[PDB]
Amino acid sequence: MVRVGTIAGPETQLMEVAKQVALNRYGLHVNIITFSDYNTPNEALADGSVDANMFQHLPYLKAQIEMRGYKIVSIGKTFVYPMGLYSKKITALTQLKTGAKIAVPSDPSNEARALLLLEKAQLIQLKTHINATPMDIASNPKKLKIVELDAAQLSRSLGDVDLAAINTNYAIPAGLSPSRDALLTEGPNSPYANVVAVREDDKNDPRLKQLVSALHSPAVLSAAKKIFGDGAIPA
Ligand code: MET
Repeated sequence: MVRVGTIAGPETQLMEVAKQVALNRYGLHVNIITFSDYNTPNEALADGSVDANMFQHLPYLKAQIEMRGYKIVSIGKTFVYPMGLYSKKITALTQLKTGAKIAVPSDPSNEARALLLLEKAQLIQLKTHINATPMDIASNPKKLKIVELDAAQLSRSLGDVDLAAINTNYAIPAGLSPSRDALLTEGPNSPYANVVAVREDDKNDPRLKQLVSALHSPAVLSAAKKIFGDGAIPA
């Protein structure tokens, strides 16, 4: 059968519904292999442990390919999950004090993403002209302090920071809703739609293409609504 890698949590639930559709509508057997770190499913795909994965956006894929040299490609988009800014210390962004701590993901692409969101929030300005680092902060009026944490740690940081940019797959299990709890989220038209990735040699495999189709099925869209609400947008 087809082995597909996901990150444990809400997206794995989504994949469970896709797996049912795959069997019932496509006669395809899908075995879901869960992981607990963003940095792992691409290694599992590269080494043959899984045949596809569904957990990342294109900038993340490009970044890890540059780091590791994996021969992996996207065969289609699933959903975009607009990233939110969350806090347990403020209800409005203007409440931020001088020198407040803002936590962001520490991996290159999601860190750049979070910095772009802080800029959208009018908290900072980045040097003029996807790979942004705090060194690219040109304006920081409130002298906010950027704290770089692993993505899976951000949801537990809210007792120690004033604001955090958190990926939706991690926010939800922490009881945080992008629609209900975020002070601000990205727009829907970002470069961060998630994808199904496969080995380069398998890009034309009809069974892997069928997984993409199943993930666009009415049943999967309906399940996305129940799991993510407005926090997931079909892509
Ligand atoms: C591993 S790249 C980030 C993926 C995560 N599901 C997001 O859309 O924010």
